[PDB]
Amino acid sequence: MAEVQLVESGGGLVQAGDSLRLSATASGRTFSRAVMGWFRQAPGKEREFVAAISAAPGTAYYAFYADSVRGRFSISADSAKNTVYLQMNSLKPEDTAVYYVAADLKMQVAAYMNQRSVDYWGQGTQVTVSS
Repeated sequence: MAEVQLVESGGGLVQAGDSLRLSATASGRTFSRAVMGWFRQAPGKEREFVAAISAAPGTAYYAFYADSVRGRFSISADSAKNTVYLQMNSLKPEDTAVYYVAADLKMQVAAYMNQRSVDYWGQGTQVTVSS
């Protein structure tokens, strides 16, 4: 498949209870009407799905959240700005991980994403939550 360079930003050291926003864009070649998602991974841990997003009619989007982040995280996107976002609220030490943006080109709508079906990964951005 064609080369695509996804780049995550926003990682940092925060405290339990804080909010932190992550963003992701492509460097050069990008997508249009792709199902985008966030995953996270601590060393030795399995890569975990976090949230997914895909375009709906007009300026609306479909979203889907893992149970681990329901009520706390929100995924959004800006078409013109070629960016996808993950607003993390009420962070806790168990959210500590490297967060990766993902694209799965077979999927048509936002839903649960299997890490093994992902076509493109970013390089990841470390999020560290101290108690």
